[PDB]
Amino acid sequence: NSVSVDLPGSMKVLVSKSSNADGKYDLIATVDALELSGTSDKNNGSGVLEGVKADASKVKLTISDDLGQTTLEVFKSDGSTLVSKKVTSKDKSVTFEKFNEKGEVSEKIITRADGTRLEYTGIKSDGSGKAKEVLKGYVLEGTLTAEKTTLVVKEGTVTLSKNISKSGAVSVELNDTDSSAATKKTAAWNSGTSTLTITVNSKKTKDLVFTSSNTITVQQYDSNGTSLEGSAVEITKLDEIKNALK
Repeated sequence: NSVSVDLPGSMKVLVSKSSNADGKYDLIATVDALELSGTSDKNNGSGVLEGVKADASKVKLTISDDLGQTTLEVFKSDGSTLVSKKVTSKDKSVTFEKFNEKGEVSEKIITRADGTRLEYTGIKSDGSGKAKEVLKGYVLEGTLTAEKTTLVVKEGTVTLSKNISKSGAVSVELNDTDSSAATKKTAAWNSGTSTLTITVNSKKTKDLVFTSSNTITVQQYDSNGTSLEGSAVEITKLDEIKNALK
């Protein structure tokens, strides 16, 4: 009788074919063996369903009115304090949070639509913590504060810092403690093209592009230091990034 509705977050909800005397629709779903049920004033599969884990934790699935977003929450057995929350947004990106006993977020894992991830762990009450960015083929590691995420790669005396601000803006900087003017790397950041240009001995040597696809590419300049040569190469492993910093 009911109608199966496909949901963000690899879930399904069954909605009754017709409404009850109050005009409301019955909803049922099964999420990892847990039976959830609810009632809704819409007919499309949107609304709230509830159930319990085997350990008595409360579970709530909230489906937005237009089916674009789902939120799967686990609470303590009294339903008061959050334990975890998984939000699948309409781009199919996912935010997964764990909470401590005061309902404060202690872990946040963001999975972008392309599968790359930001992993924030050991989050404290000031919003500081440890940070990792999980890319295709490699991981970047660093820290989180309420101002920015800073991911760091070191090679020789060079430190490359990729910053993701609280607003999401990317900026990259390079600092080299080599004081020899012949070998010291410096770099300039172009926000318009998300490109870091490295210079050595007053000549541009390479462009590192931090793409909207969450990749990094590297392209060398000619010996003239003015024209790019060849074509940009996508970084596939951490060892590659280090090579570009030599």
